[PDB]
Amino acid sequence: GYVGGLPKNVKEKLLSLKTLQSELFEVEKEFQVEMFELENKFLQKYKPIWEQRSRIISGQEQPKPEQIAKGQEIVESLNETELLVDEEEKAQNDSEEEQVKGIPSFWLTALENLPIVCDTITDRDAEVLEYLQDIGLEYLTDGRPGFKLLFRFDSSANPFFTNDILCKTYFYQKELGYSGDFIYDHAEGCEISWKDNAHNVTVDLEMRKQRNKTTKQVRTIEKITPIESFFNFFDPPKIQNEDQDEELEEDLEERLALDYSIGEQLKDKLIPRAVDWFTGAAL
Amino acid sequence: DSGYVGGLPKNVKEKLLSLKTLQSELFEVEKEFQVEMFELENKFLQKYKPIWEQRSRIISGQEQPKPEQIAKGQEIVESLNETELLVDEEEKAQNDSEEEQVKGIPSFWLTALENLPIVCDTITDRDAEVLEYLQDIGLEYLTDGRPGFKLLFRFDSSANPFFTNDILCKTYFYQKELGYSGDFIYDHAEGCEISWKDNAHNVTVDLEMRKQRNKTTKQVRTIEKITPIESFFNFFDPPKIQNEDQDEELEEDLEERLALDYSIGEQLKDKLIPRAVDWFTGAAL
Amino acid sequence: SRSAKAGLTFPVGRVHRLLRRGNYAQRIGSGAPVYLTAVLEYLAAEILELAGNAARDNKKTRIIPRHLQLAIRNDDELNKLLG
Amino acid sequence: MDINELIIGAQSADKHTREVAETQLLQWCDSDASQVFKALANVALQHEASLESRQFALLSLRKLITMYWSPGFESYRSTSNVEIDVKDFIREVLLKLCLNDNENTKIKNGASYCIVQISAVDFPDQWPQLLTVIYDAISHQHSLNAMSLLNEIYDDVVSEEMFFEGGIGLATMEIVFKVLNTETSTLIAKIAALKLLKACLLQMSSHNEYDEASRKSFVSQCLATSLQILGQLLTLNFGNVDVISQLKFKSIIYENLVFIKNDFSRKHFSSELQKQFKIMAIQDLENVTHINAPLLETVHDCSIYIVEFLTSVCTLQFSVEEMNKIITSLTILCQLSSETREIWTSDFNTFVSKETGLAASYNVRDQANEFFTSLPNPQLSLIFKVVSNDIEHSTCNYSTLESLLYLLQCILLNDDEITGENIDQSLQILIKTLENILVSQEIPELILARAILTIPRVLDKFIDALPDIKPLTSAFLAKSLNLALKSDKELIKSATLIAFTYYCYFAELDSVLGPEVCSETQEKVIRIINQVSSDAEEDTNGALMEVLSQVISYNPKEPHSRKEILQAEFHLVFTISSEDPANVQVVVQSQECLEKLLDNINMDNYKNYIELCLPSFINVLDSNNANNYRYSPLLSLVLEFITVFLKKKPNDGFLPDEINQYLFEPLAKVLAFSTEDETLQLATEAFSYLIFNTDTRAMEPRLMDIMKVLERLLSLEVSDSAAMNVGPLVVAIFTRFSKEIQPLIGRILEAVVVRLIKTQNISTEQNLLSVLCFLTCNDPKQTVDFLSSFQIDNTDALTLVMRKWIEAFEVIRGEKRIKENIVALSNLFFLNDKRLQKVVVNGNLIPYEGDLIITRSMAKKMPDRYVQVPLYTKIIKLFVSELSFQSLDYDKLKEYIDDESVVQLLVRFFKEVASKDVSGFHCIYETLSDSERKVLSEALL
Amino acid sequence: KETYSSYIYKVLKQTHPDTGISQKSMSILNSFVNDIFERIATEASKLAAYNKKSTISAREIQTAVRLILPGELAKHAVSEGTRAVTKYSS
Repeated sequence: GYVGGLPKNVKEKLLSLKTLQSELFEVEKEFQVEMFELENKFLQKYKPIWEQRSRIISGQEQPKPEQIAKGQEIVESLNETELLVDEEEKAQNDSEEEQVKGIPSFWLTALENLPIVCDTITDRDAEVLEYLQDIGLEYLTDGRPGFKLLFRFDSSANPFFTNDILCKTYFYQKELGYSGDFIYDHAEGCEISWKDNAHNVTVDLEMRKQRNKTTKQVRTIEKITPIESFFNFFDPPKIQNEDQDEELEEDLEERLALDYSIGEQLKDKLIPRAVDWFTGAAL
Repeated sequence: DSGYVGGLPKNVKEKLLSLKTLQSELFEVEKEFQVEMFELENKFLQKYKPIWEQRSRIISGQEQPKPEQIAKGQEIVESLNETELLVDEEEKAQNDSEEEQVKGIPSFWLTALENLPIVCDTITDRDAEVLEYLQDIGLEYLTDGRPGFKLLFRFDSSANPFFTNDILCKTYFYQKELGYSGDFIYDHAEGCEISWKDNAHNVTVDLEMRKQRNKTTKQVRTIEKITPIESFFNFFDPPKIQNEDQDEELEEDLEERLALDYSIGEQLKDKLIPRAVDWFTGAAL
Repeated sequence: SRSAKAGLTFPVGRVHRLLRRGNYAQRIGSGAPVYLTAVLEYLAAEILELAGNAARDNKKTRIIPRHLQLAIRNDDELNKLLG
Repeated sequence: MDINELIIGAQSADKHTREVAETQLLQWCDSDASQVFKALANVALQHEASLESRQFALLSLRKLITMYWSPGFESYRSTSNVEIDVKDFIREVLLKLCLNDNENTKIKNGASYCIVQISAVDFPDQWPQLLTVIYDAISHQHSLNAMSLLNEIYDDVVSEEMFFEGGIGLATMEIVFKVLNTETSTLIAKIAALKLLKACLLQMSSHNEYDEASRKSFVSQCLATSLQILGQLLTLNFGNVDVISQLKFKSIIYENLVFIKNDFSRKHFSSELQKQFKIMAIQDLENVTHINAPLLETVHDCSIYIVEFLTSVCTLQFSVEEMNKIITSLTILCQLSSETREIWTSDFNTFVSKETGLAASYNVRDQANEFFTSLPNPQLSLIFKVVSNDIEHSTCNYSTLESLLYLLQCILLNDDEITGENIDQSLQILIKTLENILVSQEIPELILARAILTIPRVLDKFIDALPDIKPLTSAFLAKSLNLALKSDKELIKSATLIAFTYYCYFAELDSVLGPEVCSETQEKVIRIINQVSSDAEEDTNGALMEVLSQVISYNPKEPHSRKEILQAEFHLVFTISSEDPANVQVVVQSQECLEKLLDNINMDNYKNYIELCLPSFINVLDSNNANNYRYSPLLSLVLEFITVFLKKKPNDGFLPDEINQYLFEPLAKVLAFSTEDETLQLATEAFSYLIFNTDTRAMEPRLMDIMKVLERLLSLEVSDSAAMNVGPLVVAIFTRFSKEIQPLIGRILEAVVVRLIKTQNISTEQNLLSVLCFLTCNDPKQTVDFLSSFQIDNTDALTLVMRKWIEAFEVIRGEKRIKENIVALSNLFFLNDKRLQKVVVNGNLIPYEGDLIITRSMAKKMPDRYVQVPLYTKIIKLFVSELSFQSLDYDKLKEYIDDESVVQLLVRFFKEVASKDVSGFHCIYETLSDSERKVLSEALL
Repeated sequence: KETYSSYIYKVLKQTHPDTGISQKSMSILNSFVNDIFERIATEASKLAAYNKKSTISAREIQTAVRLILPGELAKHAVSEGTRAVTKYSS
């Protein structure tokens, strides 16, 4: 206030300072571009490890003795002696071991140990997640900056939906959000092609066979009513703000906060850290 | 669940060990990522240096705005809401010989620091007295030697009556290994010994003077006392560890002081200097 | 400033500066300028009071030199001090 | 009608008729002043008679107005009061006469002065439309004399509220700027407008509240427009039509510029304007000096104002050409007019008074001195080079040469040390030029006097950077003294004496010259002083006393000394001071010369000194004896000289019996018969010293006369202001004749006490307390006994005496007197007498609420209220305050202590008390405030 | 001097709620104030010399006031000085 009331020398100096702010903002835009480039470069390195651990989890790849020894040394250094092998376990025959290819409920257990998302997990969702193989992440290069999340389900043996892969997208605002970071923009997701309503874990089903009392017609009814579930992560909030969605936009903003918290959780901790959280050591 | 963990077959335990090894490999990849982050951030600090120096010259009055930068500032003001900078007719009537009687922006850095939420709490008025002479706050990344970043505070010896040091700097250091989350983890910090002109102007201590002719020792003797006191300049000379005292007394010292010192340093480095002018005017809040 | 603490309107600093630059003595005590300023302000108050009385007797609200000289002349002590 | 006859009679020549007319006029007013005022107004307005008749009618109105117009005038006479209806009539007539430009100047001036008086008494409550009418005249009728009247009355009537807020200030500035901008305005109109502008600037220079936004904006606008206009005015030229009007016009312009520069903040009158007006001012110096070809007087006044401006903006850089212009112009302006040359040459006392700086006249010479005294060092050095070069060329043009030497003298008086690249060569050449001027046989007198006065300045300013300064100083001083001797002009002699005074300031002549040549020059200066002393005015005698004080200082302090020089020195000290004893400077410097002439003294020298001096004094005392010793400046002077001798006793014994034989009886008569305050004061002081310092056995036979004089002085037959020094006389009598006087101590002590309590004079109470201090040091318990037994107004004198004594302690003067009081009070404290313990005195003042200044008017209802403390507590507080001027528990301090100067006395006193007077000091220490305790304990460390 | 005038205005406003003073009267008052200042200061210098003391202090000022100011002016000037110094240094 009084700084403006000061003679025009101070005002002109501050105007020059604002011009330097604009120049620094351009430099910071190029800075964010370089950070995104190098983040993509190192995400290309992240992806192979994540895919390899997904293969181990779902059982289409096997460990090696050297990896087992290195993990043994790492666990011994970590003090997490619960993973250590015992002679009683060694007594298990190969036939008993091979009864299950992948780790039973690996992703399900990791998400259950998860602070927030475990709350959204229902029993039917827990049954579903046994068919979840891999979780993938990607960066949006075109248009608005952002990141994309992917899940892989063994649709062949999945009796719930035919979606081989489901992808969730996030967006950021066009310019630089203040403080040098990006602020969220509305998110979009795919739709699950449920095989039937009974197997739809996002819906509770009611079956009715009726003879109409008014028209005396004969009909069989299949009824649908949405319910909350882990797949409510998909069908995300529609739009950031629109005229026709305001009443919806209230819940859209609330669920946007919740979903961005969940997605930031996933990106930062779960996908980069999955072993400990399946084992719970990261708690 | 320990029972479940025991329930896992030996083969699944081997698979989990392999997965943990993969996680460690990801940790090394994160180490390389952080190295590249640090290198490119140092490059962009070099890129920022010219603009920061120019705005520092403007703040100190060593340089005067040019009409082109003035017009750019005006059109930026037309954007958003900064009409405070729009020069009125009354001010144009003034003459440079009337305005230049005060050179620079008074208490620019003091105001910017006092507006910063966490740090301003530690600045006492006695410390703020020195901050009046603060004219520059610079960043330096410890690319050489141990990793870390160094904060620089500049003064004029011929102006300030407190110390003869033109530049006071604070240093922060990280460990050789990354944190669990992948972010950097800290190592013990260090600060410079302020070259106070005299103990009276020293701001981190309180002194007393008495003369006795002590009967108990039959000594015509003079005694002096010094007591450390809370002050922002305690931000320097950070705590250090001595094993036997470290276990008992300094454990809480590291629990408390290091957290506050590290938070203050991070807040400065990130929030303040990149938005120094906005923090000065409060747009950065 | 010191004048406010003393309870004076006159410029204790100006008086102290005049005393020092006059080289009246090797040193000027801390209380000397305060005392001298109080005395000068008292004398100004006396002269102004009597000049204001002189003006008010004429039913004016302005102390022109005529009133000031009349007040000084008609007051024996001020007459002796100031002629 | 009969007023005209009285005007004739009063205006006539002969006393008898003028007195008759004056009376007749006065009784008419004493009966009724309505008739007289109405008649005089009609006389001025209507008769159209001889201008002198109307002028005298207006003059009579002037005289009658103060007597009869209103009680507001001191000269008011209550015989009758002017009728209200007539008052309006004469107001109207005066306005019609004064505002009409066509009236003769004498009529207009008379009417104007009458209006000034009437307005001073009547505006605004009685005469509302004065300013309305004046401004209507100025605006519509363009009455120039109306502008002059407004200028004269402006400050008397136009208060701040009207000026800034009533619109009078804006209206006046509108008038001024309309007059000045109007190209067709005659120079007289512009001059009147500029004077009115000066009035407005004065009003704007200071006001009750500077911060008021409206006032601040108005002032800024007025100053900006004024500076613009003045910038335009100076650019005008009038083609030599009227040089006197042009000179007055330039003068007032530069007066206004100086006012704006000096009385308003630097934010007004920016530096670029200062440069522009500097260039204009230099060009105007050139123009004025050429116009010089009452013309001279107006030229000089205009020059005073131009040079005052240049002095105000002297901080700016001056180009070489600007310095050359300024120096040439000041060379022309500063040369002495023929009238001043004749006045100085015919009466050298005027020259001495001016050169010594005592003369009141202020002219272009003094303003030029101001200009050069204010220059900064770079400009100062450059202008010194310019002036020196001009002197080098003008060495054969005598008319300018003095002017150049005076300019050089002004430059060398500047504090900044002249320094430069080529100044050393210039200084060598200048020294040679001055030597040639002294040696030149045909040089005029005033140029020679200026060279003699200037040479000391040259040597002083370059005390450094001159090799062989000592030979130069010796040669120049010897040459100047030789010229002063064997020349018949008192200008040269007085100038040489003043030049000697200048030499003594920078050179230690005895060291520089050596003892031998120092003695020789003392003899030469004494001869010159003798020669000039025969034709000395008061100021000249003051200057001669200063010179002689300087000469005496250099007389040899060696055991060998030229008795002739000492004798001549004293002879001059007494002769010069005897000529005009009333001159304050002569008296003071005569005391200086006598003291330092008796600085160090021994018996054998003293006996000769007294043998010469004293017989002269007895002549004066006997001379005034016929005059019964009424006041005489010479009498007081000789009394002071006798006191100086008696004070400067030789250390090697008591005074000679001759001094007793010489002085006692004359002083005895002076104290027995004199009646005036100053004479008795001085006689008492001298007589007290005579009694004190004479050998006791040599004076005891005189004891009877001593007591007779004392009893005369004590009786109060001499007023209290007289007999001021009786205290010291009683002290001396007690000291010399302690045993013989014992029976009389009671009466003398009681009379001294009676004098002490009633007196309000600081010196009288100090002197009288000296007696009590003596008695208390001699025997405190006896003094307490006398004071307690003695009664005044049914109260023991002790309570009154102690209260006076304590209050007097604050202001007693002198080192020895302070020490005497301290020891006396210490003895009273140690005595620990119950009679004293019950005494109560006044402590600090109790301040009232607020910050109201208490004037004598308020005293009746806001008296000085004190707090009451026992005597001993106040003694200790006084001593602690004294310690504080000079420079934490009693039990620990007492234990701390266990394990000739003022501070020495006080510290030893406190240590002794704390060690011994355990209970009395313990309680007092317990009640002292912490700051007092800290000063006390710090001193005791 | 120009400061003296402003403080003369303040003292006047305290003395009388509302009354004005002409510029020439203000100059006259400033002349009187400067005259008194000079006289008291020179007297204090002489007294400090006579007291053989290097410092002009409240003692010298009080004595000079008592010597110069006639009658009740001396008493009230002394009272004002003492009370001003007591408010000060406290």
